Amino acid sequence: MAKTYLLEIGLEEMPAHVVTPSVLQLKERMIKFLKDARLDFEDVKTFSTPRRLTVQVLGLADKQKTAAEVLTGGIKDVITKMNFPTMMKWSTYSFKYIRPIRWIVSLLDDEVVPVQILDVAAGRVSRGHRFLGHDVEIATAADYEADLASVQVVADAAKRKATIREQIAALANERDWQIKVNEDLLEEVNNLVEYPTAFAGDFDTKYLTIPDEVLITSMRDHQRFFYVTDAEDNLLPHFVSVRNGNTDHLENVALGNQKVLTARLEDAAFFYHEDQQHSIQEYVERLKKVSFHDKIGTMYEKMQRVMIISDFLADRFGLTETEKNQLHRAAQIYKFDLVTGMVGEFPELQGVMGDKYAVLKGEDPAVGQAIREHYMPISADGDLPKSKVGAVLAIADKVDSITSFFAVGLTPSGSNDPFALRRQAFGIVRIVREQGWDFPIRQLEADIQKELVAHDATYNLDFEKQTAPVADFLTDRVKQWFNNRKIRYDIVDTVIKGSRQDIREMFKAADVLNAHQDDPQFKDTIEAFTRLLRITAKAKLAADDLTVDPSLFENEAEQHLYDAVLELQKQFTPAMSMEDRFKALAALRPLIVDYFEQTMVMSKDEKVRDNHLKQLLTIAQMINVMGDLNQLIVK
Amino acid sequence: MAKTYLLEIGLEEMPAHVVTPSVLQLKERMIKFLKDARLDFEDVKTFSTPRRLTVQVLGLADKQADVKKEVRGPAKKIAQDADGNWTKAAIGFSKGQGASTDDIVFKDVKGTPYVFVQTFTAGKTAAEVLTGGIKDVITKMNFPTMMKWSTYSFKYIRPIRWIVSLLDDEVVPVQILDVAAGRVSRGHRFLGHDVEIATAADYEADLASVQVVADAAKRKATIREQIAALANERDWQIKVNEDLLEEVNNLVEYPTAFAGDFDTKYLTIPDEVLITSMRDHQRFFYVTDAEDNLLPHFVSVRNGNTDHLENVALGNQKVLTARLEDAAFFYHEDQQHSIQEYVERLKKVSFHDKIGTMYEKMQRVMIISDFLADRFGLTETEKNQLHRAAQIYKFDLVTGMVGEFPELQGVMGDKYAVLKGEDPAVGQAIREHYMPISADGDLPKSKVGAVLAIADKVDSITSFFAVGLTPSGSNDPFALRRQAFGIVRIVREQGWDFPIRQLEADIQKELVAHDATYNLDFEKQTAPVADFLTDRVKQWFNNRKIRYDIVDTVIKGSRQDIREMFKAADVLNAHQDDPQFKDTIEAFTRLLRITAKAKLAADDLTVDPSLFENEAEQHLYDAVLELQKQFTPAMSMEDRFKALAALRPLIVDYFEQTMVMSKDEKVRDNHLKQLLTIAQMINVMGDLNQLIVK
Amino acid sequence: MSKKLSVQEIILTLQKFWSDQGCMLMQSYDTEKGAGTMSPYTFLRAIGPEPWNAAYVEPSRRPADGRYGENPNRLYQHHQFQVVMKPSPENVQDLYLQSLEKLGINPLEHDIRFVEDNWENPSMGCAGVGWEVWLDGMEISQFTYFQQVGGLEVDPVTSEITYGLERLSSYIQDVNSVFDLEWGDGVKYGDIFLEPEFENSKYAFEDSNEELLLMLFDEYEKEAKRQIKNGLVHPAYDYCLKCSHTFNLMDARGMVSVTERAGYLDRIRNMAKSIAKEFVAQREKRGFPLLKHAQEETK
Amino acid sequence: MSKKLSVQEIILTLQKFWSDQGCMLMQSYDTEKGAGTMSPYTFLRAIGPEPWNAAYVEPSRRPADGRYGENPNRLYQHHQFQVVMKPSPENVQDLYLQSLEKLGINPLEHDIRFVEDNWENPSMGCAGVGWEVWLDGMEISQFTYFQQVGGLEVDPVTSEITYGLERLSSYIQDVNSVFDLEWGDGVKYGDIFLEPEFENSKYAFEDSNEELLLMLFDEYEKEAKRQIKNGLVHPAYDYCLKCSHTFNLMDARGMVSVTERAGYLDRIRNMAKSIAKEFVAQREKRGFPLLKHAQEETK
Repeated sequence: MAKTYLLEIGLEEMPAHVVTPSVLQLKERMIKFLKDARLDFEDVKTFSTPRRLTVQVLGLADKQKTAAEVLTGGIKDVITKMNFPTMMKWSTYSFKYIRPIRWIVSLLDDEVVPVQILDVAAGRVSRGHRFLGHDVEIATAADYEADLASVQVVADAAKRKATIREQIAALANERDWQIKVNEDLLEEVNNLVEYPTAFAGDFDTKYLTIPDEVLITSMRDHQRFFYVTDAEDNLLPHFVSVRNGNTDHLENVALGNQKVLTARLEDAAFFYHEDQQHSIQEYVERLKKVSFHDKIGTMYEKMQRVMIISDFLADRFGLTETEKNQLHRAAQIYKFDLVTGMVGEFPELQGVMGDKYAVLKGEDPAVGQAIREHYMPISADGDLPKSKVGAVLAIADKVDSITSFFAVGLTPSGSNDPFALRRQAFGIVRIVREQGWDFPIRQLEADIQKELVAHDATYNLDFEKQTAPVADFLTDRVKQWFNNRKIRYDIVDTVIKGSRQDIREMFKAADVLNAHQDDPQFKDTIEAFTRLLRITAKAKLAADDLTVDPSLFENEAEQHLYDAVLELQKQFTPAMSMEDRFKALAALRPLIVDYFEQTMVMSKDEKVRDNHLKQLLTIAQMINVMGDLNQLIVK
Repeated sequence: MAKTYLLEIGLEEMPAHVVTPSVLQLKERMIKFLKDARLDFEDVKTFSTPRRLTVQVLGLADKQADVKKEVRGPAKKIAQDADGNWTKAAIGFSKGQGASTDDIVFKDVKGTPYVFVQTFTAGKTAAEVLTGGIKDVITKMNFPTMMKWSTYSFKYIRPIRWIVSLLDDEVVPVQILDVAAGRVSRGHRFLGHDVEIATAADYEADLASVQVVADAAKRKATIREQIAALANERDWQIKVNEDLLEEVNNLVEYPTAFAGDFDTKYLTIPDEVLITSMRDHQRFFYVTDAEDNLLPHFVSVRNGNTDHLENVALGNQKVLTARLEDAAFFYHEDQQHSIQEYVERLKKVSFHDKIGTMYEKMQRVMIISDFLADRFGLTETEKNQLHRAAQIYKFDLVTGMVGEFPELQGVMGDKYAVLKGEDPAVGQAIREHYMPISADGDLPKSKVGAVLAIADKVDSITSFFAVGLTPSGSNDPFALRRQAFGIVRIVREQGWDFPIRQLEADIQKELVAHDATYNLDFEKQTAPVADFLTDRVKQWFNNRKIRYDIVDTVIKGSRQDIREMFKAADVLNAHQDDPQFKDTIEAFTRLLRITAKAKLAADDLTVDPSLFENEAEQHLYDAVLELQKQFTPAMSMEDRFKALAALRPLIVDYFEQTMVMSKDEKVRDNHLKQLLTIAQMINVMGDLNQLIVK
Repeated sequence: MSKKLSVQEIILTLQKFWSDQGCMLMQSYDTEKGAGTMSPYTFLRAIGPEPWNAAYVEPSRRPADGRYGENPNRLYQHHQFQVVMKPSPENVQDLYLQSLEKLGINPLEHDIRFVEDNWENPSMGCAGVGWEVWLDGMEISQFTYFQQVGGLEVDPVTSEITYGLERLSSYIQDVNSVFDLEWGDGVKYGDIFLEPEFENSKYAFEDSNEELLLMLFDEYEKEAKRQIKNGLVHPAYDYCLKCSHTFNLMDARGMVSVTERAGYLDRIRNMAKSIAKEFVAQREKRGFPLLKHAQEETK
Repeated sequence: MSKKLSVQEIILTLQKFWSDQGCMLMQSYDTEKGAGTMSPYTFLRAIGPEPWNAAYVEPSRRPADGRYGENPNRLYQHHQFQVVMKPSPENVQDLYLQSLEKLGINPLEHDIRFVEDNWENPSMGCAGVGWEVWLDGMEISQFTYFQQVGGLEVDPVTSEITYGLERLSSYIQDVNSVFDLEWGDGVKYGDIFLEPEFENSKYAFEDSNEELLLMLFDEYEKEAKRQIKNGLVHPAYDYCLKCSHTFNLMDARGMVSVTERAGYLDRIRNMAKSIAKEFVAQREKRGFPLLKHAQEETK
């Protein structure tokens, strides 16, 4: 029979940002159980409140053995074998769980399916809302949600979140406010209450003197309030949250929350008007005490190193005089705001406050934009700098960080990345893709060491011996980026195992090869190139005299392939798009195949064999721009 | 009318040792007020409770003594004419005194009749003088302890809670800083309550209602009566101390005597320890039997009724049994260690910084005691036992019994040494070297203990003056005056030749011989001891009624021997009547006064007979020679006195014939030699110039 | 209007209610600390299999929180109320709600959040999982199941509730400053603690003796290790508390970089782990008296 | 038959009564001392003209009184109850009687005596006059008017009542050992503090480091003097309390001769006297808030 079974675990209150996936895992386990226990069903609905996870199996067939005993055996393990970021030791037991287990509801339409865990057996009695509600019996598996609605709990997470959203729209439309809701913020809120009632509070207009970033940080990040703006996007002195109650004494709770937020806001105003006191040179000099790390040294000398790096990057990258001067100034002062109490209370707001303070002191706003952006990206899916100066600044910052932190041997591990250096490298790669620059990660060792010897040699013993492994760490991050975009492993191992080790070359070659891989004329080309590289790898020539002599040629395919190679080198240049490069190289595949058909390179005359190997190694060197194409498997 | 006043200051609870003297001082202050405020009354009864001090003045004459002045004027012949009328002068003298001629009375003065005008200049009534005297009486009192209230720093025995000031039924209103005086008294803190008083006589009666016995005599009578009732009811022989009764009497307001028992196992410990614990610390009356053997029972008094008596008894039993278990542990652990352990540990206990440790004190006292047995004439066994005791006499100080009961020092040393297979006489000597316990107290019954105590206290005083720790007139931090007093008492009770003149040399001498670590300025610092000890002997003599002049005569002897002074003083306080004695005293006073102003070298007194002018010089010289042929430190005092004095006819014939103040230097020097030899011989008994002849 | 509870009354009501739940009313441990978790009635008593139900007030001196007496929520010393129950009863949240009800707080009239905070104290090796109880947007409590105290697996599990007396009182008494608090018999918290705030602030910031602090820490560590060596747990733990407060004083003085901070915490971690080891060893040396007598009390 | 009152209930009853008598429920100061006199709520608060009404329990650690858990009334650590009222009310003995009656003790069924004892603490320069209150021959209280605290004349007069909680609990529970004392909810005092008593005894007698105590005291005194120089009253007072406890441990170790005992007392006495100087100077430098509040409370 297509009966309906009901399983609710009632717990202590759980962290919001993980409540939903846990019940999703439970759905998964229940479904997997039913497949593994060879059961049929129509649906599995889930219910989540901060105190309970519930599954409802609709249309459950009644035999695999009968349903009751299969559930008895399986449900205990279903509950136990669920997985969490954290698990906890309860009263006398080493049994670890996300939160200790308080009650269990296991009902087969009207039947009590006993499945017993610790001190709490399984019964048909559920607990209602923790403040407004009481415990309640459960009659039928279908009635569950309705019955909970009596005890003033919204079990359906989707319906509860919708309810909060509807109240949000009601408040936005009643006071002509523009409430802007965040989705992880709403996710937290939805999984923090069981019977919601949205509310709004006000705060004093004098605090509107301050930048919106501090206010939104306070509200959203700490009090989890939704800042109120107008149509013109001006920030209004109001905030919104949701109470875990009804509309009883809503005014008093709102007043208490206003009091708390106003405490935080007064702290912020004090920090603002206290940080305003000092001039920029004072912060710069005080930065000498701030060590960037134990074994590295201070943040001020780090800023000097980044300043030199930024000057070189402006030179190499081609920026106008104004851009170069602004970049130099920013690299001079971009990290000063790190020594402030404003960031001491708001760790999230670091960097941006430097932009606001320096711009406030009558400086150039582009410098402030770079200061705001040298933290960007803020996450793995975060935003990238909108200005050249900020991108260059962040790249230089992370370059210094990774070089030094590998000079200290702190290479991040599989689960431990103490300094987000993996994220820093990932951000560098993402920015490079967005901007497209020629980037030798091959010779940066010599560049960094060389230039520190030139200017400041205190940071100079084993600092490029540890910078060679960094090039492969950046490479691993690029490979993981490609595997995030599903690219074939052989394309990966080809663009990765390149001699150039240039980021833009890797990206462009991978894009071109992901495009042309569906053409019929592709496989033959690949075979020819692979064959060529296989023959060229063991040549005993100095790769500086590869001049090909047409007089040592036996047939004409050698002569004209040599002419084609020459005219390709006369066109193949460093200022060429990847698609043109590949098309031109591939176009010669009939030439290479008829070359090998006609010209046998395994020659009983040494000098001619050397000449032919030169003619082949020139193309091999041109190929190695794209990488090690022998690492493409075509089938 | 003769009135009755009632003044009780009710306080917080007072220490017993000041309750009676405080009420006696209140009597004295009231009396000083009454006399200076010229008041007469019949009686003043006193009442004291641990919470109040009360005087009750019966028969108070309602006025300060009015000035009934009697002023004399002109004679009757001048005040009255022949016609008997008043002369105008008898009118003027009466008018000036503020009276008339009617108030004139004729009173005879050496056979002449003078007028007298008794001007009754009235004095003062009770209320106002009471106000003034209450203030001044309150201000002055002095106490061992001190007091302080909120904003009214003032030193007192105890904080003042209520004041009752009643004149037969009339209220004397007077407020002290914030506390008024009213007719309300407070009963027992537990059984009673406040109560008003109608009349000053009723006071005692009303306290009886709220069950407080203000009469100290009645309280003690009832307490002792109930103690005797229990003694005759349980066949006990309670031995009560009187000072304990003083404490208990001045600690309670409504008594109920009671007895508790304790475990017979505690009879394993010394009876001295049991009596000390109970009596001195828990203030219990130990119970003896008919044969006077100590019973494992105790008696105390509750400041309460006979309700739930056994519960209080059990509380006292708990406290006593706790102390007794502590005592049993201390006893049975002190027995475990050997004597050498205590002896060696005594090295750490410094007797003082500049003196040293108590172990070194035992060494010095050991040498001193051996030397004292030598000089005093003690037997071989007595000397050996004394040496052993001085070896070990201070060990008991590092026992747990002395750590818990400091009083039981010496006694425990005897107990343990007797237990440790030592000589019981040695332990008794250890017990006795602490004696005497006060100025009025027991002395050692044994020669060994007497010598030990003398040597110990001698070392103590010699060292404490060797370090400059001289006490002042009212301050004696080390009770050294009591040690010297005991020295005198023991020497008198034993009667030994003890000259403080040469003890300096003896002590230094023998320390040089044995242990010179105590040998630098220790006879220069015993010279002021030769200047000491005299005042203590003088203080005892003035305690024994002896004429100050007899004291100052026997004291100023050259020998400075204590027993020599004792016997000479006995002789001279015995002769208050001999006829040829007064003449001797007069002659000797003249001779000594004349010799005091001789400026010759007192080491060169050889007398040259060729410088003689008459023959009485020769006869006196012959008498002096044949007396010196006997005169030695080897004669009883009366022998010296009689031998010197009997030749007073020779002395008088010398002074009559030979004029001593000679204008020839060598002749006067010869006279001064012949006289200063006699002065030196006399000064053995001392300075007879301190005799008043009557 | 109804009366807000004085600090006095808050302490009395909490103590009486938890006594109604069989907790023991210990007194604050006599050593300078930064939280009541480090008192032996919480720390040492929560390890081993011996049951322990206590509740006690504790002054917590946090030098880094000294504000010279102007900031009215950050203080050199604030006071916590510690509830520590072992083994944890399943009604611990119910009893916590009942306690808030006894404090004059109607749950029907207010919004309360259990926002998970995996509590950690690295110096003593204390680890715990639980919530920060937020009241009307204001954090008022720390409610935690302990999991690893002094590096040791905790059996039985100990529940802890930390009431923040300063913020709790400021909310309940509806004052905008912690120094405006009716402490007891109408006397303001400022009237007492205004001088300690300024004086200790200057002590921790601009007046402490640096080389003195260094020698004090080193000698305390030497002595605590020596005392553990013989097996004197509590005096060595006291010296460990002295080391922790010494580190707090130096770190607030401005002497400890991030480098040497970790080393100090490692040394304190080793000290606390060894102390816990020896304490459990000695309680096993005593047959666990608390187990015997508490089981005897249940019947 | 009736249930005897546990330490929990005894302390609660005393605290309730004194709260009803206008006392404030302060906490025991978090430092090792030897009596409740040395908490600033007793010591520092008794000088100056500012009124003060407090009541708190206080652990008294007297190293010389530790007995390794054999003697069940004299311990290394006992609990005192300090009541401190300034100025002393003239009905103070009435309040003391009401409190003892609140403990369920009828004076009609028991004997209570006030035996004069000249209270003195020379190291702290504290002088006081009052009684040792004996119940059925056993001293259960120390009731004292202060006269000279820290060498200074006391204005107004301060009353203090010190209850010996261990002896009182043993009496009311009618037990002959403190290790059978019911602390709270039936849990035995022995099962809790038997290990601390033995451990502290062995530390104070046979394991503490002598030179450590010497150097620690001397450095503590140097630091207290430094704080006095700048005027940091409470930190210097804490260092003085630690100095005194170190001195107590030295005397229990067998390190202080009778000679230098007086010298150490002189140094500690000057420490306390200078602290009193700085404290009164600063409090009169701040206009005396408690006088303002007394004016407010009278009106």
